[PDB]
Amino acid sequence: KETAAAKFERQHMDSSTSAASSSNYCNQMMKSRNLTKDRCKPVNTFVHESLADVQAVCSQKNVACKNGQTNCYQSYSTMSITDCRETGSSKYPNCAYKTTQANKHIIVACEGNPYVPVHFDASV
Ligand SMILES: Nc1ccn([C@H]2C[C@H](OP(=O)(O)OC[C@H]3O[C@@H](n4cnc5c(N)ncnc54)C[C@@H]3O)[C@@H](CO)O2)c(=O)n1
Repeated sequence: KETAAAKFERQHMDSSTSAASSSNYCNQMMKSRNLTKDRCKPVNTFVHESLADVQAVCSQKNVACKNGQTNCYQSYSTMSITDCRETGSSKYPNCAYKTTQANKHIIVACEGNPYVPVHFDASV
């Protein structure tokens, strides 16, 4: 089945755009990337950087993840991200999100060999 590394690219990477261009970005991306297939995922962040720059975070500042694991890493630099959060009108299968564009450091969890991101922990 889909690997954790591939799932991270499908749910969190958007190298094709530098930022969200309209308030409908989240609604369109959450549906196209199949994140709303089974239910409305409540929160999801998309990163507008090259995949190589995001994979490189696995060799940057080590930090504990929110849940305590120690395989988390914080990017040294800020990155262009789009934060998607479910709105009060969201109702499966018509999942609805608020689009927020920002520049923040990202924290991801890394695993395997090659050592790559497999989970998005937070934006700070
Ligand atoms: N600002 C935010 C806040 C939350 N989120 C998303 C990221 C998460 O999904 P995902 O990246 O698939 O991660 C979940 C998967 O990762 C796995 N996982 C969790 N911690 C891990 C760790 N330390 N090492 C490896 N895998 C881990 C469990 C599961 O399969 C989800 C809940 O944390 O919400 C976000 O996009 N932006």
